Amino acid sequence: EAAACKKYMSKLRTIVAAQSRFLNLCLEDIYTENTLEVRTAALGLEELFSDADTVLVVGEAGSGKSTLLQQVHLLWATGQDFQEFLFVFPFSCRQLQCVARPLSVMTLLFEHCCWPDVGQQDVFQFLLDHPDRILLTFDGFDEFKFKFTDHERHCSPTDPTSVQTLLFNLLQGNLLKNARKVLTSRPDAVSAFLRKYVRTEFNLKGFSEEGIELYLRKCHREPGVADRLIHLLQTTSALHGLCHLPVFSWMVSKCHQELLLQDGGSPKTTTDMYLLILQHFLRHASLLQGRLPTLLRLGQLALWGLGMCCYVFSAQQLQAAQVDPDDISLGFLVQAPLEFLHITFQCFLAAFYLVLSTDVPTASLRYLFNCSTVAALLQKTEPHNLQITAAFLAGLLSREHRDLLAACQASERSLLRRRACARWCLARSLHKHFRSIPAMPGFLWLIRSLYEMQEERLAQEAVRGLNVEHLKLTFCGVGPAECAALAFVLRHLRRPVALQLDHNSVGDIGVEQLLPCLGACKALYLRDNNISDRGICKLIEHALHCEQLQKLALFNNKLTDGCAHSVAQLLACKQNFLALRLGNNHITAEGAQVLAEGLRDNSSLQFLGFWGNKVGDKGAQALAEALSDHQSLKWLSLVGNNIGSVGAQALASMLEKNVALEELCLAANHLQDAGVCSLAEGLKRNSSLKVLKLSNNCITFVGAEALLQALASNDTILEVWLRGNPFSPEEMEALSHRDSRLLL
Ligand SMILES: Nc1ncnc2c1ncn2[C@@H]1O[C@H](COP(=O)(O)OP(=O)(O)O)[C@@H](O)[C@H]1O
Repeated sequence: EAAACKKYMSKLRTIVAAQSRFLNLCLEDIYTENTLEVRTAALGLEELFSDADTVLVVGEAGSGKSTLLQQVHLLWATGQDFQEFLFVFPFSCRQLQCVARPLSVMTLLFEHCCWPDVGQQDVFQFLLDHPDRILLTFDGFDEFKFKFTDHERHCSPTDPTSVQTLLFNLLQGNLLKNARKVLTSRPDAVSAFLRKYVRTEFNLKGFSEEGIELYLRKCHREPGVADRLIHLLQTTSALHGLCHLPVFSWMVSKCHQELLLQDGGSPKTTTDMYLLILQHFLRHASLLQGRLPTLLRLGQLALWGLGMCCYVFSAQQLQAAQVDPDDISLGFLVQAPLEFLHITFQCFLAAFYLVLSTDVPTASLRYLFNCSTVAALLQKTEPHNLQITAAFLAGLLSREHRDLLAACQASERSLLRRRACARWCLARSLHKHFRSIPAMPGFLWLIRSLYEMQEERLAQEAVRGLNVEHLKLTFCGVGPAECAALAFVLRHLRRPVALQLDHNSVGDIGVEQLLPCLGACKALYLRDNNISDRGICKLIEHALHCEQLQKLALFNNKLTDGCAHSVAQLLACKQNFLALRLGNNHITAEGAQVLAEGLRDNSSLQFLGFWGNKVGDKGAQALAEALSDHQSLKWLSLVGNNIGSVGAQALASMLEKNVALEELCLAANHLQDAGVCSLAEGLKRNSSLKVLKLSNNCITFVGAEALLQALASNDTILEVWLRGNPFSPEEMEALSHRDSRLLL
C-alpha cells in the first residue's frame, strides 16, 4: 500500500497527462515554440516561473494561451518540467462560471477537478499543510463575471461561498498562501485590481516566421509538403501574415489540400480564412445552402451564448436551441457539456446568423459598432467578442462574398439592407472614435472591420475630415495582419501621419503589408518589432518614393551588415530625410564602412543613432570621415560601440572640420585617456559642438585635464559628461572646482 497523498499524486498525474496528451495527434510532437515576453532576451516556456504568487499570461484570442497551459500540464504530469510542484490543478473558467451551487476549496479541487480514491479528508489536509508544492491554472479568466458582491474576504477552506469569491481570495493569498497560480486571459479583463497581486505578467504574441515553418514541418510528414506550404506562404504575404497567430497556422495546415490545389487564388482576410474552414467542414457531408439551417441553428446558439457570456452548453440548453446530433457532427461543437471549437468560431457563427437569419432586424446591427432580444443580446455581449463578431459581419458583406450569400437568400433585399446599415456604421466609425476621447485597441478593431468589408471607397470616406498627426499604437498587439488593415485605411490620409508602432510583432511580413500606406507617413517608428534585413531592405526600396517620409526608427531588431547597402542608398538618395535610428542591432565595422558612403553624399540628415551596435574603430573612422564635411547632422550616438582610441582620433579629426554637429554621444566605449586627448585637440578647432557625452570610458584624471585645458580656450561647449569613469574620490572633489561644465 501507499498513503492517500502518494496515491492522489499518482492519480492526478495520470488524469492530467491523460487529458493534456491529445489535441491520432500528439501535443508533444505538435507543440511549437510560442515566444513569451514581459515589461510593462525573450524567455521560453520552460522559464515560466523563475510575495504575490500568481503569474499571468495574456494574449489575443487564438494566440495559443489554452494550448500553453495544456503543455505546462503535459510537461508536469510526465516528469519533464515543473517538477517542483507535487500537485497541479487545471481549471477552465468557462466551466466554473456554470457552477451556481456555492463551494468550499475542497469541493472545488475534488468534485470539480480530481476525486481522490481514498483519504479525502487526510489528503486535503496535506494540501493545506504544504501549499508551496501546489500549482493551480485558470484558463480564460476573461470568461468569468466578477460582481459587486464577490469582493469580500474569506479565508476558510471548508466554508462554502460563491465560485468567484474563491478565486478573488485565492489570488490575494488568503486561500492556499504561497501556492502558485497561472492565469491566461485576453488583454481586456486584466484590470489593476487583479494586477496588484501578480508575480509577473507575460505576453503571448504568436509564432515567429520560423515558428510557422517549424509548426508546418511537425504537422505534415508526407514527403516535402511542409516545403510546398512554406512556398505558398512565401508567395502570399497576406496568408503568411495571418499564420503568425497559431489558430491560423492551424487552419492553413488543416486546409493544406485545397490551398495547394488553387486554382482560384488564396484567401486574404480573416473572414476568408473562416469561410475556407467552413467549406472544409462542409465537405464532410451550392454546398452551403445544403446545410444552411444547421449553421443558423448554431449561429443562434452562438449569438445567444455570446450575449449571455456563456461559452459552454448543457444538453438541456442544446435541445432548447434545437441542435440535433446531425448538426453537432458538422464539428463546430466539441468536447458531455459542449463548447465551440474556439471562441472565434462562436463569433463567426454569431456573425453568420446576424447576416442571414430572418429574425435579425436591420437596426439591431447598429449595436455591433456601438450605434429585439437580438439587440439586447448584443448590448450584454462582451466588447472583445463584439469587436470580433463585427469584423466578421463586415467581411461576410464584402463584395467578394455577394454571391455566396445570394445563394441562401430567396431575396437579396435583406442583404442589401444589412450591407447598407453596416456600411453606414463603418463610415461614421472613425469620427465617432476620435471625437469621444476624454481607446487604441478599439481603434484597430475599427480598422480591422473596414479592412474586412474590403470596399476601398469606404476607407476613404471614413478617414475624410479626420485630423490625425500622431498615431500611437505601441504594445497594441500589432502583427502582419493588423498591418494589412492599417495599410488599407491609412493610405487614404492626406495629412502625413507619425506612425508609432514600437513594441509589437510586425516582423518582415508586417513591413511588407504596411507598404501601401508608407506614402502617408512622415515618420515610421518600428522599435522592438523583430525585423530582419529582408524587411528593412524592402522598406527602403519603397521609402525612396515617399517624399513625405523623413524619420525611420528601428531600434532593437535583427538588422545586420546585410542591410548596409540599402541604408547607403537611403542616405544618398532620399534628400529630405531627417532621422535614422538603428540602435541595438548587429551592425559591425563593415556595415558601418558600407553605409557611410551614403552619408558622405547626404545633405539633410539631422539625427543618426547607433547605440548598441559595434561599429568599432574602422566603422567609427568611416562615419567620421563622412560627417567631416556634412552640413546638417546635429546628433550622433555611438554609445556602446566598442570604439578604441583609433576611432576617437578619427572622430576628433572630424570635429576640426564639422561645423554643424551639436551633440556627440560616446558613453560605454573603451576610449582611454589617449582618445580623450585627441578629442580635446579637436575641441580646440571646433566652435560648434555643444554637448559631448563621454561616460563609462576608462578615463583617468590625465584625460580630464586634457579636456579642461581645451575647455580653457573653448567657450561654445555646454556639457562634457564623465560620470562612471575611474576617478578617485579625491580626484572628483578637484574637478567640481575646476570647471562647471564637467558633468560628473
Ligand atoms: N504553441 C502551439 N503549438 C501548436 N499549435 C498551437 C500552439 N498554440 C496554439 N496552437 C493552435 O491554435 C489553436 C488555438 O489556440 P488556443 O490555444 O486556443 O489560443 P487561445 O487559447 O489563446 O485562444 C490550437 O488548437 C492549436 O491548433
